[PDB]
Amino acid sequence: HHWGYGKHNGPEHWHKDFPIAKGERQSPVDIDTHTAKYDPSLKPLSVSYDQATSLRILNNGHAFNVEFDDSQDKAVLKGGPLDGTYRLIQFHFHWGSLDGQGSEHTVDKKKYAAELHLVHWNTKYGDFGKAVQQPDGMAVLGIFLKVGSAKPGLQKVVDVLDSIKTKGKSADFTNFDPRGLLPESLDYWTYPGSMTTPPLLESVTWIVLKEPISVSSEQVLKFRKLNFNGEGEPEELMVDNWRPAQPLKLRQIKASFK
Ligand SMILES: [Zn+2]
Repeated sequence: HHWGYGKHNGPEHWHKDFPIAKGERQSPVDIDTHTAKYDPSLKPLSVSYDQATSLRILNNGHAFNVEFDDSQDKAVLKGGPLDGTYRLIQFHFHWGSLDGQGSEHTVDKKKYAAELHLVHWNTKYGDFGKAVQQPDGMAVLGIFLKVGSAKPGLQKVVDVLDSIKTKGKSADFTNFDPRGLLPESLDYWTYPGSMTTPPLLESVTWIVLKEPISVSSEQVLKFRKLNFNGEGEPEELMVDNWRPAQPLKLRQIKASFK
């Protein structure tokens, strides 16, 4: 068919259809905390999600996406490394088959159980399709998940996963508040990178939060019960849907904090 995360269609194969896979600004990366430098000129992040309008949750065969209404400025990210206004369009996760793997970014080679991506696009380009073709078209807010206490703000997501078990299934998901997925601190690392899935476009300002959120073993277990396959197809559990760390290539990772 096309791309995925298995032995036969996974990250080692992506470069054949998407040669930018071997480019100069690919993501994810390892964040070396000893080499990242505090940038005193970086602003605090402004996460403005009060008017966020969620719509729908969709199993797309790679992950699940929670989609938002991005027709107007309702949920936006501004400040930090960003110029202008980036609209929230969707969030999704990457996760592992085991608690010691699943994040895309790593911190001093440490892998987290999962990683949340809140995906935003630059309103100066008018729509998301145009924005993804621009070097400053996207901003993705990345948050690590470790296994611990349950995250109450995640539970409505966990609750609905039974209803979108297989690829192509969707469900109504209105009135979800993405603010409940955030850790306390908005300290972050930032670097220029790419989409971590095909088409791997080099169009993302990455903003990765220093503080992970804690989720429960039961919560991540339910993510692992999803399927990559469509209904009526042989079951393949949706696990290990992460790309490993890519060469930094002399990009610099900046820290918002001392
Ligand atoms: Zn992602």
